[PDB]
Amino acid sequence: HHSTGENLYFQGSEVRSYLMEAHSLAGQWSLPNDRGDHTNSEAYDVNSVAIIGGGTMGKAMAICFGLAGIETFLVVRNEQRCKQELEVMYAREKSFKRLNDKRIEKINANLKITSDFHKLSNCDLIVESVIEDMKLKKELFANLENICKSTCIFGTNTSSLDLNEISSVLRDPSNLVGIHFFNPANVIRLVEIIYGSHTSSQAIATAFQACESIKKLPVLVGNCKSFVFNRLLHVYFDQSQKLMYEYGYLPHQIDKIITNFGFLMGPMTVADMNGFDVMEKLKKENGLEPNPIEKEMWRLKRYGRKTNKGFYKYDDKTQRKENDTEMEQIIRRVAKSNIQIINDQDVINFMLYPTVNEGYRCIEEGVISNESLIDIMFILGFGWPIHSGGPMRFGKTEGLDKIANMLVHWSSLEPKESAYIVADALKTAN
Ligand SMILES: [Zn+2]
Repeated sequence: HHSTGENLYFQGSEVRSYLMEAHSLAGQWSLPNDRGDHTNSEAYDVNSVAIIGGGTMGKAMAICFGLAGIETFLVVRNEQRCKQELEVMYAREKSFKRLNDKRIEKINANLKITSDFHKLSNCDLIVESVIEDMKLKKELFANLENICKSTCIFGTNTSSLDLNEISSVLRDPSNLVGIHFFNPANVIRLVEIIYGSHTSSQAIATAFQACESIKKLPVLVGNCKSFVFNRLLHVYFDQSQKLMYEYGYLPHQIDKIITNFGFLMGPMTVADMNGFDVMEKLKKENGLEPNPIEKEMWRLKRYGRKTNKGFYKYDDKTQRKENDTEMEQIIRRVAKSNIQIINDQDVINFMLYPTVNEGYRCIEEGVISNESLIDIMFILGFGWPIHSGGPMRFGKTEGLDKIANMLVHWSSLEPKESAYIVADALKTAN
């Protein structure tokens, strides 16, 4: 989960994230019922960390801890392949300006690659990022218990396995917690701290403080919220596509409006980054139906950066983004729409209002709590129309009333599109 840039769509720019993060209450965490909270929970200091597994997430997490000046062991099967893979990663990240030689120097002075466990006995936090094999994970933690100090918090980045199974094998199952970083990890600050049924307040506090010390922004949740992000993403992005085929907007125009609003990157830019084949492979699983722009683009196998052409074009040298004339022909070639879009503000509303509504849809369906969703979106830098203090500036609006009205009005002109059907939880919060 989260390993293919799904949350880049929602990542705020440095400034917008600066301004939006202040409104998250996620630091004020509580476990369910009477299990403990941030007022009554002791955090052990994290002076030393271990990340088990040298895959993409393993490497990305180890980089994050190393960058902060924390002694980090990266425990892998093949130390030599690992150092090689890490070099490719360093080079790719610099090319995106996510890292530079000075920060790589700091990582390297703190990062120790190894395949030996008896190096870990003084580690305060160990996060497993191995293959999704229940028996392997069980034995690995069962293994670490009788070699690590009793204060050691065990993290697992598992997506497909049940956190309680894995704990079901420690003598002390209270120190196992789920920890999800988000790709790309030098860009997205959000981290999910996922509690099991037995996860202790200490484990929670220790993980929280650890993430904070590495300049990440943790949130406490009862399960992984990938489903939520996917749902938000698909609504956001479908709207974004309508701007191209129903209206005459070109990728750089949409993306410019989005980045002007304060997002780090526009949707077409992000889709190219992530590989637009991902979207095709999705409908290849439950076909279909592909919209005019997708239909034609997938034919031409324009998948983004990996195919050097996508919504943009990427020249061969330093792989630099440039506008593409063939893409515009596809756009021009496809009157239309009763819904009015005349200016930049309407463009933003067309994209963001239906995304906000889908969040409320997730809330009322029990997929996510109201508080979790809102803290997450502030942390991402996306923002929210409403916060704990009441109405919140969200573009050229505040609160939910104009949003609710615009959605019902859009539902009038297009009553078949679910994206405009207002949720009861939205009406409620309004
Ligand atoms: Zn997750």
